[PDB]
Amino acid sequence: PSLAQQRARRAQLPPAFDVVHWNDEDISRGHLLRVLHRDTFVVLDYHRQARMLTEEGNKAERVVSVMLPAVYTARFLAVLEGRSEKVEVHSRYTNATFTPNPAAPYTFTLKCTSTRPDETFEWTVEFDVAESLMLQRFLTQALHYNTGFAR
Amino acid sequence: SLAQQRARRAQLPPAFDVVHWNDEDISRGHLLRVLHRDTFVVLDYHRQARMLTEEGNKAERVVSVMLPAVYTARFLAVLEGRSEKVEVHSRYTNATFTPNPAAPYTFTLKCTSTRPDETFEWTVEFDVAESLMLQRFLTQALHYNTGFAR
Amino acid sequence: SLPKFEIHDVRDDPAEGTMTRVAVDGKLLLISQYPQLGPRKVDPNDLSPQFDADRRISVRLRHVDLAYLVGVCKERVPRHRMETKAYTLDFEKSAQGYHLHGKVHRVASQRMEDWSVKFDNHFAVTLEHFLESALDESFGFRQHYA
Amino acid sequence: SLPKFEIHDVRDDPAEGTMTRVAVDGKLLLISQYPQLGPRKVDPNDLSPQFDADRRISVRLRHVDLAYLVGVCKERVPRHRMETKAYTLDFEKSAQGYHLHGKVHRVASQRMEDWSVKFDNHFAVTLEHFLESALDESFGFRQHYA
Repeated sequence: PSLAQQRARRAQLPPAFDVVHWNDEDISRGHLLRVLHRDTFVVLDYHRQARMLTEEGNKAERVVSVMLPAVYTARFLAVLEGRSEKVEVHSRYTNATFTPNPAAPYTFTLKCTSTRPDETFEWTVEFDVAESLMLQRFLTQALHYNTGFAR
Repeated sequence: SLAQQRARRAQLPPAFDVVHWNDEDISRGHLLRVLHRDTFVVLDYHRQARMLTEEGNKAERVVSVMLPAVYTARFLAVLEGRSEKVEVHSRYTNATFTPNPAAPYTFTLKCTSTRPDETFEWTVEFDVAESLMLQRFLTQALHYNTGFAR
Repeated sequence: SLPKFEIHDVRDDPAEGTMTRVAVDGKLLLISQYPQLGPRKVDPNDLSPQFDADRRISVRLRHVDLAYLVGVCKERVPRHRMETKAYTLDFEKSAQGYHLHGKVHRVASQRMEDWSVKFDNHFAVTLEHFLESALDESFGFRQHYA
Repeated sequence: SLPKFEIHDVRDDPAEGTMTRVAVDGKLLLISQYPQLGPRKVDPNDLSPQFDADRRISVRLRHVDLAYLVGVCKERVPRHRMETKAYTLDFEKSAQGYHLHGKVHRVASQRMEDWSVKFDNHFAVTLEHFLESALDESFGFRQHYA
């Protein structure tokens, strides 16, 4: 019965995917961003690792969170697909951007300057080809449904 | 009139039709409804009977090739750029889906369908749109069949 | 309600406001555009409509026509031209976006007129996806699995 | 029951017969493989397995992996190196199709043997079509909208 609940709870949870950015050999390097789709918002859950790998606990913990509008969707897709070279998200508690990484083709960077009144907090995730295409597919999937093609 | 046009519509095999109506030589014209019906991948062929205009029914069936869920990847192969051709041998019809060296991304479907022993022929071409069309249609056919619809 | 996306443009000069829609019913890709009717609304509770529904440009595209369009978004062709009694339109890829121009007619009027719409930058992304999506669902599969 | 596609490499010599299932539970693949158990046992009525799930390889893979496995298809990445303590695999594109090779072990046993598997021609068609799919459905979305 350990699996006899993955179709019950699945069909409730927000649709999402995560970018495995753990890093035991030193923390700060360790983190795990979760992108999701709630209502009509791009949810960005940034977590800073805490507990090492082989042990116990809760591993990561929420920190700064972004709630991007459905409009910003096809915007990011603009970048990922190779159109815009940048995208700016101006959330209240989190001003940021998303651009391409020059060190590697079809790989990108999501840098941020989350205002918290004072002082400002910096954080950033790097999407590798995989992680990068991943986000694209996700966002494609959103739009598709968001536009009502599932009826 | 638009409302009942849904629960009814739903009860139709998925399809799309390649239409090649010739307004000059009624003969030269044919229609091919490619479709899905439980694993099976049916291809029905038609020749323009009534005229493009004429207040009568314009489509008239003829023979019907019925590709087994296997080929779905096999056609998709010529469609994509791997397979250089693909053949099929029904109990009567005999065919080969090969590309056309005329225009890129276009394909042809050659046939000869013998019936108890009736030598009949038909060559239905697929242009860019139609080639793209089939291609999608089929992918969906494989996507859904292998599962994912659950 | 049908799958669709809109590009509302209201300007301080009503003689330029264009409500451009792009919806798809089954295998029917249907493009349209309603002209701005009156200055911009000002009272939040004035639900009166802002676009002239009797000046609408409604054009329809055949199941293949959709396909051709997608064929153009994906470069399997340089452009797609459609000549029809109701209109004459070309879809072509611009360097920075897409372009659907030609000559069509507004409702309840014989006078036809040159037309055109462009779905640039983010707009192309929406447009690209939407078409690719329609054609993908334009066979009646999902629904057939109910 | 879960989505999957298989390959039945059967031969008179079970010693070299094999079957190679490829399935996706949610966000993770399971490149599996059973060595032909029993001879070329003939009879459709035989509901018995003709493959040794006791000598089965079963590599559950990460979610990001599906990506890579896919991105390789899109020729975005030449090849893909997945290393682990329980296995070492590399997914590169063969001239005839795709090719997964490396080192893996079966159930309850410690023998990191030399492994290779070829996904070619119409088969390279299906893997591609599958992965492109699996990762599209991985996010949930559909599972959700019901």
